Amino acid sequence: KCNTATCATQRLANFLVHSSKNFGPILPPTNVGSNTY
Amino acid sequence: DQRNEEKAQREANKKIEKQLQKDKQVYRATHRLLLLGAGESGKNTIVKQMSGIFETKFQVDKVNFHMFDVGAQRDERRKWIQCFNDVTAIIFVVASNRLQAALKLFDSIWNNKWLRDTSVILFLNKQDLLAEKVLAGKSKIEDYFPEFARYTTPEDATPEPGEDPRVTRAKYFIRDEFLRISTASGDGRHYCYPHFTCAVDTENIRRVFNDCRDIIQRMHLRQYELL
Amino acid sequence: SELDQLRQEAEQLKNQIRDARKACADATLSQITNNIDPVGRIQMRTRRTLRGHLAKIYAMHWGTDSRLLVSASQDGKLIIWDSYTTNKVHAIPLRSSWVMTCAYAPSGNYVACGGLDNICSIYNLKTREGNVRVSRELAGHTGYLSCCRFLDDNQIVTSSGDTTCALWDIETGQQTTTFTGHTGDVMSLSLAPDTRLFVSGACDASAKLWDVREGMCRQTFTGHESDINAICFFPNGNAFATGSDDATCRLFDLRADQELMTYSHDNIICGITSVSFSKSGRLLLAGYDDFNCNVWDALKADRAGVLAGHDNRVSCLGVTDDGMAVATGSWDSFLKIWN
Amino acid sequence: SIAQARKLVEQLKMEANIDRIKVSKAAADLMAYCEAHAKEDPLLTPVPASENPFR
Amino acid sequence: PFLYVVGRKKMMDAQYKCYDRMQQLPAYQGEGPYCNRTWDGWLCWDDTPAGVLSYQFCPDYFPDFDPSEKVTKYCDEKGVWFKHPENNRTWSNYTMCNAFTPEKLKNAYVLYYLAIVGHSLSIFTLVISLGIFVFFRSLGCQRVTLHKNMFLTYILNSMIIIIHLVEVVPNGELVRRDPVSCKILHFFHQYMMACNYFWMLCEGIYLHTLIVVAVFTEKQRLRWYYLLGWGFPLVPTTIHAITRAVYFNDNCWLSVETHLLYIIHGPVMAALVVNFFFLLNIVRVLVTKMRETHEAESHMYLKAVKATMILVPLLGIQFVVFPWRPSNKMLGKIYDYVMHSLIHFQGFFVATIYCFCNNEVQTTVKRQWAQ
Amino acid sequence: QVQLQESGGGLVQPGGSLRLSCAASGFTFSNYKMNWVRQAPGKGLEWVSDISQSGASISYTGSVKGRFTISRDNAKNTLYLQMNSLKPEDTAVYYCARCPAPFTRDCFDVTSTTYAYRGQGTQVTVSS
Ligand SMILES: CCCCCCCCCCCCCCCCC[C@H](O)OC[C@@H](COP(=O)([O-])OCC[N+](C)(C)C)O[C@@H](O)CCCCCCCCCCCCCCC
Ligand SMILES: CCCCCCCCCCCCCCCCCCCC(=O)O[C@H](COC(=O)CCCCCCCCCCCCCC)COP(=O)(O)OCCN
Ligand SMILES: CCCCCCCCCCCCCCCCCCCC(=O)O[C@H](COC(=O)CCCCCCCCCCCCCC)COP(=O)(O)OCCN
Ligand SMILES: CCCCCCCCCCCCCCCCCCCC(=O)O[C@H](COC(=O)CCCCCCCCCCCCCC)COP(=O)(O)OCCN
Ligand SMILES: CC(C)CCC[C@@H](C)[C@H]1CC[C@H]2[C@@H]3CC=C4C[C@@H](OC(=O)CCC(=O)O)CC[C@]4(C)[C@H]3CC[C@]12C
Ligand SMILES: CC(C)CCC[C@@H](C)[C@H]1CC[C@H]2[C@@H]3CC=C4C[C@@H](OC(=O)CCC(=O)O)CC[C@]4(C)[C@H]3CC[C@]12C
Ligand SMILES: *C(=O)CC[C@H](NC(=O)CCCCCCCCCCCCCCC)C(=O)O
Ligand SMILES: CCCCCCCCCCCCCCCC(=O)O
Ligand SMILES: CCCCCCCCCCCCCCCC(=O)O
Ligand SMILES: CCCCCCCCCCCCCCCC(=O)O
Ligand SMILES: CCCCCCCCCCCCCCCC(=O)O
Ligand SMILES: CCCCCCCCCCCCCCCC(=O)O
Ligand SMILES: CCCCCCCCCCCCCCCC(=O)O
Ligand SMILES: CCCCCCCCCCCCCCCC(=O)O
Ligand SMILES: CCCCCCCCCCCCCCCC(=O)O
Ligand SMILES: *[C@@H]1O[C@H](CO)[C@@H](O)[C@H](O)[C@H]1NC(C)=O
Ligand SMILES: *[C@@H]1O[C@H](CO)[C@@H](O)[C@H](O)[C@H]1NC(C)=O
Repeated sequence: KCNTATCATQRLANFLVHSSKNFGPILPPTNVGSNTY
Repeated sequence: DQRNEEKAQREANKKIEKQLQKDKQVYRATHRLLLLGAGESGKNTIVKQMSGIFETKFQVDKVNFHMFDVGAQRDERRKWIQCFNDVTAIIFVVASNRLQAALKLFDSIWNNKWLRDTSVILFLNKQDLLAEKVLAGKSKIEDYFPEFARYTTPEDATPEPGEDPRVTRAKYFIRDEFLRISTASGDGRHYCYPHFTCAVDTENIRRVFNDCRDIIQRMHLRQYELL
Repeated sequence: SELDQLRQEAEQLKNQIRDARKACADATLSQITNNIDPVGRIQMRTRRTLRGHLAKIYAMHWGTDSRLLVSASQDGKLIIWDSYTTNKVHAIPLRSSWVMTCAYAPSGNYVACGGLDNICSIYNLKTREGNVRVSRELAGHTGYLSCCRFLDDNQIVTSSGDTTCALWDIETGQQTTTFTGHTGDVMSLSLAPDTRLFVSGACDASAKLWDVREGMCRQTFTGHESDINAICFFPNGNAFATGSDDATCRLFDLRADQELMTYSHDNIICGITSVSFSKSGRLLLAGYDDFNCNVWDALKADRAGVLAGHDNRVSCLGVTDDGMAVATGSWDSFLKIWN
Repeated sequence: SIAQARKLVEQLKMEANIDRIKVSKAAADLMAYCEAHAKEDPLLTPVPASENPFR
Repeated sequence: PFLYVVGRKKMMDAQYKCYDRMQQLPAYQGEGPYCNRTWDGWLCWDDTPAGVLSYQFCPDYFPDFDPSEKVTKYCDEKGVWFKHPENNRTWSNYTMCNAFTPEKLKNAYVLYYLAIVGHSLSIFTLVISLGIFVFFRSLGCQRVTLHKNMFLTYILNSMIIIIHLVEVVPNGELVRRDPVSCKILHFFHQYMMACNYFWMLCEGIYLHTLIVVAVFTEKQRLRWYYLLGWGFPLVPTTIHAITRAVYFNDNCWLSVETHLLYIIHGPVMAALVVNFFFLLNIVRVLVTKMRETHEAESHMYLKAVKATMILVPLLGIQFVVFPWRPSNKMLGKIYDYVMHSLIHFQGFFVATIYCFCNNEVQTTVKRQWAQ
Repeated sequence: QVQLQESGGGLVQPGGSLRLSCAASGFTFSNYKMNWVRQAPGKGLEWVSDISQSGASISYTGSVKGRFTISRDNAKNTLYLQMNSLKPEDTAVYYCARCPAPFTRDCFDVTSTTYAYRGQGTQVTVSS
């Protein structure tokens, strides 16, 4: 993962795109309940 | 024939503008210097080391310098000295009361409104002549400069190993006479570079090159608001 | 002693001249023009900006066609401009870069210039090959050349820092007449309309009227407090204006032999570098060290307008022969045409 | 300083014996000249762009 | 989904790596019984003593998993792994791994509107600044010419960043489709970002060529600066896009997990490090000139710090002194607040310092106002 | 016209006192820095002392410090030079010299041989 300061804007953009935002998550949220490991 | 008349004008203006670009590079590459000094200050010998005005050209480290010395001009300088407001530096040669007259002329140059942005390279010449008179002791500087009897050689002084304190204190007092004028005003737009020089010294041309480099370096620092 | 007798003898004449001038001063110009309408607000705009000079401009001169003009810069170049199209007609490299004056011949076939080289150089613009070359170098002055003005293609009058003015024969290159009497550097000259007389201003705070044919000084005008940097004849040839380092402009009358009007203001504390009259003489334009040009009402001594489009010291200005436009030169290396 | 003074006094005599008109008369001719050429002065009265070569 | 295929590969990598690790380590030695080593569906656990809670970082398989958080697995005192009470099955605790908690989302939207405002304020001041340098021809020089190009990089980089954060980041439907139009905007964003950083290097090279080496100069050729600021950034951006379209073709090339990003960020970090050595040489040269004029030691420090402070936004020194986000949570939060402010307001800082507060600019526009 | 007329001077025994006066006319006296210059027999012109417009800044040549006192009165348009403890080397023609331009820090050419803004001088002879 790009950790340098020049990647800060990209990290914010990549974090927000995976949050639900307007049309829902890019990938289904991970279930961490009793059924899962 | 209206189009053909204006066409030749644009073509003639094109040839002129092309020539002006070549002259612009040459004009901005050359550093112009004004050499001022009394009749017996020793500046004539410095020109030998290398008409209303004389020109002298010399190159140091691939840098071209154009030095100008006044020829057939009257001693009234308040008008023609304005032509040298854009020179890189004024080289002021002083023979170490002729000394008081040089201090007054330096004060007028340093405080002239058109020369406010012009640095001065001060050549305290006749250092070997000055040394002989101090060792003899017949003529005392205290008679023409009463504050010299209470003067003390500065701590930052750097005299030669083969020099007595009588000559070191005498030449540094004359330097402080000019430095008091230069540091009294200016507010950092121009500076004074004093040097203990001799007419035969070979470092004179190198001293002008180093001061000009320092002048240009501080001009660049000023354009970036760094100094 | 013998010196006291002659010095007092000169002192008695100065009282006689001052008393005679006082007798003629029955009423001042400001009182005679008290009832005329003011010119109002003079709003001139920059119409052309002439670029190309590398260093500060010291002088300029309009051609008699009111279209071409020559300018002199201390980068060592004379440039002839077509003020209508801003195109450069000629670019003349100078042998000495410290040029302080330039002149345009009335015929348009020659230009002159000079400066710290103490030489007035004549350049032929109508060379057969088509390249401007030096036609004559006028040497003899022992000081810098401050001003020059053509009488014709063969005669030119020069002023120099050697406190003298001279009339030259271009074909022979000799000084036909030398005008002496000033005690300071002569900074400017202005020819009468009929070229019979000319006036000169010097660093002795005095202006002198000279006879070209006889070579003697007809009248001497005083009143300024410092060096006179500029001078210009009134269009009728019966008066002239001067600009000095005392931050004032003054109008002098030849037939009255005394000053008529002073153009000054409390805010102005900088010297005047150039003066010129409008075509009718109603407007007196003046360049200042404060980068601005002031338009004065010559009859009422009131300021009528300001030309403030320069970023450095205004060194010269000129009005065309037809009176249509005014050109201003400055140390910012630009010339501007105002209308 | 003796030879320079003889010419200064002699020059002052030439400038002293001249005919001088009244200032009011001299001021009247300057005023009459301006009004006579007022219409011929483009800087005093700006002309339209059709007559102005610079526009 | 491509990220799903990426997530499954890491799991299969760790599954085989755990199967090999469990065979490597020998048996445990302890008086009390020990929970046997095992591989749950996501992580590897070693032999654990009874009554001990084992800690381990969260995996990087999914976007909603934060690798800074901890995974816990409890071993009962009887010697058996903890079973979830609902289903009575062996269960590991991954509840803390969620990266989109209400608290973590609140901190990210603060950085989000910090970027939109910083780039908006930058555009407003740089457009005005660029207009002042374009319209006032008297200010023209070689320094102003480079400033104009430097100003335009900040303007274009800010406009594209706002487009990316407004038209791409919120629209999840567009990102899930993965069109070529958003990979186009990424190529332009990366190009203008690299152009922005290399024009900071162009400014540093020019200033270090004025103050330190070849001081007389007057013969500088802008051609090489134009090629460095506008031309060279096309080399790493094209090489990156090719490898990205081939090897890591994620949705709109948004992922920062791949090391292919160092194709662009590697060179720009090296260019800003050079700018750091230029800064030290220019401040050192400046200090020697204050000593030659015998400036007071108090006035020497306040003017050397000032010269250093005004050169930081121009040369991008903040990227060199803080080039690595800390692992700690409290330090990482402060790093984000500090670095995002310095990054998104850099264009505004440059326009305010080098145009608005420039003495040559002020006296030029103040004279025209009085005119 | 600008006129400077010096007065005073004459024959004085060595060690005596002398006061010189300079009546100015033809210019705004308060706007100009004033100077005193002298020309010894057989020697050139040399600067003696000057005084600022308001009289705040005052300088002297080294040979006369502690013995000469310069002063001005802008109301009466006069310049003064109080000469005390006169020596035979002080024998010279003393001139009243005005700086060429008003509102200026610099003062050029006041010691020139043909400077215009300078009086005709007054003879001071110190002899027994
Ligand atoms: C004085 C003369 C110069 C003036 C210059 C002015 C420059 C612009 C200043 C703008 C100030 C207002 C910014 C508003 C930001 C968006 C509003 C929105 O409601 O967010 C508010 C706030 C908290 O957001 P949230 O509730 O987490 O959203 C939750 C969102 N959900 C609900 C989707 C989860 O936004 C936060 O990001 C706080 C930071 C705001 C941005 C920086 C503000 C400071 C700018 C300083 C500029 C300095 C300029 C100096 C000039 C001299
Ligand atoms: C933005 C926030 C951070 C700002 C940081 C600013 C740092 C610089 C500011 C201070 C500069 C002057 C002092 C430098 C440190 C001390 C140097 C040694 C002591 C010293 O003065 O040495 C002199 C000779 O030069 C030497 O010995 C070599 C001096 C070399 C100086 C190099 C300076 C590099 C600055 C780099 C800054 C990087 C900032 C990054 C964010 C001789 O002195 P003496 O013996 O005659 O008298 C000493 C009286 N005490
Ligand atoms: C005036 C207003 C504007 C300015 C505001 C300034 C605000 C200052 C306060 C906030 C600063 C930012 C937030 C803190 C960031 C700390 C970064 C360094 C700490 C750190 O983690 O060190 C390493 C990373 O950096 C490294 O690898 C070492 C750092 C790189 C050094 C590069 C050369 C620097 C030369 C010296 C310049 C001056 C420096 C001081 C200013 C190890 O990382 P980890 O992942 O193991 O962390 C594990 C948890 N700690
Ligand atoms: C034209 C005239 C001359 C102009 C000269 C230049 C002027 C520059 C003006 C500043 C521009 C850059 C700074 C932007 C604003 C400050 C941002 C600070 C951090 C921040 O986001 O503030 C709050 C969060 O702070 C926190 O949660 C605590 C953060 C603590 C560390 C802050 C470090 C800042 C470092 C950068 C400073 C740069 C200064 C200039 C050099 C907002 O979030 P919130 O209030 O919604 O949070 C609610 C939580 N319950
Ligand atoms: C936002 C995206 C679409 C931008 C993509 C890049 C290009 C479309 C543009 C943006 C900035 C432009 C540059 C902006 C400024 C200059 C300087 C310019 O040179 C000068 O300004 C010198 C004087 C002159 O020739 O006018 C030469 C073109 C260049 C490199 C431009 C080349 C074309 C560039 C790279
Ligand atoms: C994303 C895409 C659209 C970017 C496209 C960028 C190009 C339009 C840029 C990149 C490199 C640029 C070139 C970089 C350097 C130069 C040299 C430059 O030379 C000068 O101006 C001469 C200066 C001198 O030596 O005095 C002229 C522009 C030019 C050809 C630039 C033209 C525009 C170019 C090709
Ligand atoms: C996510 O949940 C929110 C994403 C976003 N919400 C917004 O509020 C977006 C903010 C709008 C940005 C507007 C900035 C444009 C200004 C650009 C120029 C300003 C100054 C320039 C002068 C010339 C959403 O869309 O959902
Ligand atoms: C030097 C001071 C300049 C002041 C200029 C004030 C207006 C600048 C532009 C501000 C844009 C703010 C945009 C906020 C957008 C948002 O909050 O979503
Ligand atoms: C200034 C940045 C502009 C970015 C514009 C990105 C979208 C236009 C460029 C790609 C057009 C061709 C592909 C369109 C999508 C499709 O194939 O359906
Ligand atoms: C489109 C161009 C592709 C090739 C680009 C190669 C990298 C840039 C080469 C020129 C670098 C010049 C750096 C500054 C030099 C200087 O200032 O003297
Ligand atoms: C500026 C040039 C690149 C712009 C972005 C191009 C994106 C193309 C579409 C995504 C990549 C598709 C896969 C290409 C390679 C392959 O066929 O495996
Ligand atoms: C300066 C040139 C840099 C070129 C870098 C090229 C990197 C190529 C990496 C290829 C993928 C290697 C790792 C396997 C990834 C996968 O499983 O697809
Ligand atoms: C300018 C200095 C650095 C230049 C070379 C950069 C090398 C980057 C190497 C990246 C390797 C990426 C391997 C595959 C990563 C992945 O896709 O998971
Ligand atoms: C200017 C140079 C910048 C260099 C930036 C390097 C950033 C870290 C790169 C290594 C990340 C950790 C993974 C290494 C994997 C490996 O080496 O195989
Ligand atoms: C892939 C390589 C990227 C390299 C990025 C950093 C380039 C730094 C270039 C510095 C040039 C310094 C030139 C000094 C000599 C001079 O121009 O006078
Ligand atoms: C744990 O591993 C040991 C191996 O030493 C084995 O004997 C024991 O049966 C295992 N227990 C469980 C519950 O798997
Ligand atoms: C899992 O972890 C959370 C957070 O540490 C804790 O509150 C909880 O008790 C743990 N166990 C279960 C079964 O959730």
